[PDB]
Amino acid sequence: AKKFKVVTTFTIIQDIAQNIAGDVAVVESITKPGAEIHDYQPTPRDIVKAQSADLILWNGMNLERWFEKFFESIKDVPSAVVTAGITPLPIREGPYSGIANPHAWMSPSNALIYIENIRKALVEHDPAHAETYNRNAQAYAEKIKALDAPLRERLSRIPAEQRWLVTSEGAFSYLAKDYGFKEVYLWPINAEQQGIPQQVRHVIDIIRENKIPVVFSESTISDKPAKQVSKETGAQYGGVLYVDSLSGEKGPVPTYISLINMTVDTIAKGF
Ligand SMILES: [Fe+3]
Repeated sequence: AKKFKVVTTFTIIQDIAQNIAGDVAVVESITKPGAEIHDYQPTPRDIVKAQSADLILWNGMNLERWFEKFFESIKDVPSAVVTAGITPLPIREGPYSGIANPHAWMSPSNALIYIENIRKALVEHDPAHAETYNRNAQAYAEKIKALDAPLRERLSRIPAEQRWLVTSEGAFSYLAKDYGFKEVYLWPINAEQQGIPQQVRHVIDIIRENKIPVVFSESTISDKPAKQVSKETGAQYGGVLYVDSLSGEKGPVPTYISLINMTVDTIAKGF
């Protein structure tokens, strides 16, 4: 029959929700793999897609600067914020200083809270399949819990004072806290903004003082600033990390678990 339909704002939530839904519901993302999610510009096709859903999931913590305006065009579709109950880390500098850092899913322990909020919403709005959602959610939570040991072991060759995570967007604060990294970034959160040219200068100073070997970019933004930082410092360009989007289904990062694993693997490789 016509399955229960879930529409999410972006792809990370889509993949977590589809694991809870199983074959009982269809989960689709508004944004496409690779697309920039903070300042995404919704289209009329997106309105129809969201309006066709039985349930809409979004991150909150003002990740989707577009969502609240967009949702005003949607009628009679329930929504749920999937970061309910997560304690935010605040943005530390720049024009969004003090706002929640929205990238909470980069902590796998936070992902357990994402999972519970999505399970609750699915059970509430599709009670006919509650037993499947509950079974799937507990099974998926166990797979997330099983990542912690291999993740920490993968990063264990890097001594503490050397654990510096230099990226483009400061999107990794929750992962960095979880695994004991100090964070440096070229801009605090994706946005149209000033201060990136002069922040590139400051990051160049921090790398030299701390002999940081590697700097990274991310899959939905330009690698040019991080590549420039590598050329003006003694640091390697360690490649592309994944945070704001999955890849395509055939790509290297088709799932949330693969995103966490590949990002940690890529960091580890860089040292
Ligand atoms: Fe981001």
